[PDB]
Amino acid sequence: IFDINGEYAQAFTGIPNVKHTILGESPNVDSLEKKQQKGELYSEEYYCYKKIPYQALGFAGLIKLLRPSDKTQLPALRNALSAINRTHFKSRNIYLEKDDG
Amino acid sequence: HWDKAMSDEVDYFFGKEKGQENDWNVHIVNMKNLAQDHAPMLLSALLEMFAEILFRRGQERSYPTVLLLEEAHHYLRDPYAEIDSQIKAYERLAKEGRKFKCSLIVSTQRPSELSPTVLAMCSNWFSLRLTNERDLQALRYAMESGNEQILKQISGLPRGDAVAFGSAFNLPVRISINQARPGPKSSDAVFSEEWAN
Amino acid sequence: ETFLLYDDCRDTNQSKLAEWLDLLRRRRLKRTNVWPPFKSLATLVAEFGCVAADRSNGSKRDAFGFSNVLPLVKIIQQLAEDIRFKSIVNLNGGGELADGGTHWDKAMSDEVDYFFGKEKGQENDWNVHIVNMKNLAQDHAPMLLSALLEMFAEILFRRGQERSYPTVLLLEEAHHYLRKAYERLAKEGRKFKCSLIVSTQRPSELSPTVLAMCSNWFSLRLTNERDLQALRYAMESGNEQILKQISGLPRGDAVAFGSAFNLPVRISINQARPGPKSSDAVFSEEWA
Amino acid sequence: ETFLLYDDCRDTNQSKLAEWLDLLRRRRLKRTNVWPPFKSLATLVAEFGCVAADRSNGSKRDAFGFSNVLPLVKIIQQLAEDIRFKSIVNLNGGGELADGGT
Repeated sequence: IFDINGEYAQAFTGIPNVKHTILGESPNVDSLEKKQQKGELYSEEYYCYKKIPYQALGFAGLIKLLRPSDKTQLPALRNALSAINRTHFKSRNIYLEKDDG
Repeated sequence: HWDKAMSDEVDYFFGKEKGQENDWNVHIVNMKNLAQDHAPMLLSALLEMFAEILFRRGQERSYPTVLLLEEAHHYLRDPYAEIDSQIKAYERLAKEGRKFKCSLIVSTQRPSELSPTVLAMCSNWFSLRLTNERDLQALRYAMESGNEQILKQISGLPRGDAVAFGSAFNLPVRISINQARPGPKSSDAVFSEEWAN
Repeated sequence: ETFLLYDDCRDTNQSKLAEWLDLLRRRRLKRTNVWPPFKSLATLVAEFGCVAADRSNGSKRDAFGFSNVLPLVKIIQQLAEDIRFKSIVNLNGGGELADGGTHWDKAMSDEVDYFFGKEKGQENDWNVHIVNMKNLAQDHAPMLLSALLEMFAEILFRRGQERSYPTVLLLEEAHHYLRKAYERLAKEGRKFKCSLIVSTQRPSELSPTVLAMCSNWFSLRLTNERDLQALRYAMESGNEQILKQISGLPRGDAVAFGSAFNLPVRISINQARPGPKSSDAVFSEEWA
Repeated sequence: ETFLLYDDCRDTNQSKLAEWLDLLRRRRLKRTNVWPPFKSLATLVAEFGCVAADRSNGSKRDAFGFSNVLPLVKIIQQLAEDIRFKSIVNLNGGGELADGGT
């Protein structure tokens, strides 16, 4: 169920094996979520939090996201995306690396 | 590395293949804190990912699934698609669902803003009261199994009554629906309660 | 001597470019004997679209010219790497490419020979051919199926009236891919001994010209007034006392009129043994 | 001297096109004695629609005005390539021509 106004959780009270998930971030840092065991009847106040990583959009998804419409943006973007597994990062700046250090 | 990312993101949301272990039977996804400029893109991307993974799984490795969509006219059509060659989201999902056991439920209050190809894939129709005329005209254009004497009385239906026709019904009926217990809650506040403080 | 072509706008070796392209236009360089891959259609287009003139009597690669031809290479590259398009159509190439200037026609003729049959006199090894298309996607059906029909029409024309053989085509869900010069097969089909059967549930989405070349009509139940109006408009033989019955026919019950029937008849069609494999998808088996 | 014309929008001897075009429009040069082929209308339409003026006392082949004339040349070329239309109408030219405009 894709719930948009957040109203369908109350409807499933009493049925076993239900899962309720909230998209985004917790408003308070010290917020810990409670889990439920298999086979139990669902009760409310059992939820979770989740975020979508950017890696799960794909090459085509990111290209459709950025939308280059100029002279030489597409080939540069494609070359940058094709070489994303050979880049290293240490907390302030991006650097390349050979096998010899 | 590109494959496994979405390959596990799809499994987190929609479930695992046949024969694996799945914790839950009902999964509720809540989207209350999300802007309206970002919903179309993210939801379209999720549905395209589901379609692709469903194709890759095949028939032997698929499980019958039911997907419920609320207010589908907000994100099923692409605003940046004024040309007909940019809408490739719903058709693939509908075909792959008809083929690989994935049925869809579409709820909306503005059927005239929905693509006419979307509304011609359905086999059964449930219709409560509709008031605007261009909404009646978009439904008169795409139905297959009705008649003109049943579309006359839609405009005057009281609250809680519907009109049902399709392949599951031998002849069209006017029906009084039962009450859900317990039902859903309300998503709106009341000013007089706050101002009373 | 060789020379490299690059998809991107690399400035490397931009001095001696226009000479090679001008030699290529004039058909002076050497030719190949193998079909190149399909993705090789973006480099050549980009090179022909980005070449410009130099102020120092040389050559240059303008970035103002690449802009005018960018969407074409974009769509070519986006089509050349689609999973569901590379499972039906072949893009690798790697065959023979002979001389004489007639290398397109041989490839065009071979596929029609394989699909629709050979000509009169030679030998063909089948009498019923079933073409299954359950893997092909809804996004690609019109293009490929229209292309195959136009391919058939041209070889039909070239074969003449004297080398043709009478064939029957059964076309299903015909309103998806049968929608000036894209209807030659239907109009110019009676002359070359080719008869068609069209099956559809939405007759109103066909061109009124195609629907008017039918001699016999079989009609089952039909409910939307948009379809009844099209049938009423396009018909040429019959009455209007028999159109009033179509809205209420039971299952397996039809109304027939045309050349082969003296007067219009309402028929109870027989049941086929064995029938098509069609069975309704079941959800309650695996949920139990 | 002669001057070769192209149906494209390339950059070759395009700074003196305007003078040749104005000269032809004023009927101040040679005349021919044969029938040109049918396809020749493509290059002419391209050239009349593709001429412009450069900043530094010259002429430009501006592609902005070419897109305003693209469909015509496309239809002209496409009609002469079909094998059906070219088995009825003979378009090779090669005939005699008479002065006076008749």
